[PDB]
Amino acid sequence: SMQEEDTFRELRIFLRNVTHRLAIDKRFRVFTKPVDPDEVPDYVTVIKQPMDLSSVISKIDLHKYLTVKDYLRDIDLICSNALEYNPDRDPGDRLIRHRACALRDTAYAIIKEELDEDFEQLCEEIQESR
Ligand SMILES: Cc1nnc2c(NC3CCN(C)CC3)cc(C(=O)N3[C@H]4Cc5ccccc5[C@@H]3CNC4=O)nn12
Repeated sequence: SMQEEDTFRELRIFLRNVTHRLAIDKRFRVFTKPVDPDEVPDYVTVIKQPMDLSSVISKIDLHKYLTVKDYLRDIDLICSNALEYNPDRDPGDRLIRHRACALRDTAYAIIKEELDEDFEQLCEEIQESR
């Protein structure tokens, strides 16, 4: 319905805003663009589902997220990819992991404080009906 399309439009606006706030955070610079195979050569073959904040924006705009839960699955993927690709004790690896965990925690904390749970419930019920 038209009221349902208004719901999903509000969801997209909310998701773009959260994503923009993560993207402008200096700690999350390495998550703002897809990992480049020329700069990180052993990546594209080891990480099956690459995910980053620009690809998240593209997915919002293509109407791929119908709930915050779907959006959070991709935020989780940015974090899980960094943990998987950088598992070593070395500082470089530990720094990416801390930044990935911090990006995930920040997205969840923003949504916990600003997302009305009845708004999410409505999105989930429209999604389940389709
Ligand atoms: C994500 C993600 N997951 N793991 C990594 C990582 N790992 C390092 C850990 C330490 N060892 C020794 C080398 C591999 C490095 C970068 C990274 O420094 N990037 C990425 C993504 C990106 C995006 C926007 C702006 C800057 C960057 C920089 C430069 N080019 C890249 O492709 N990202 N990354």
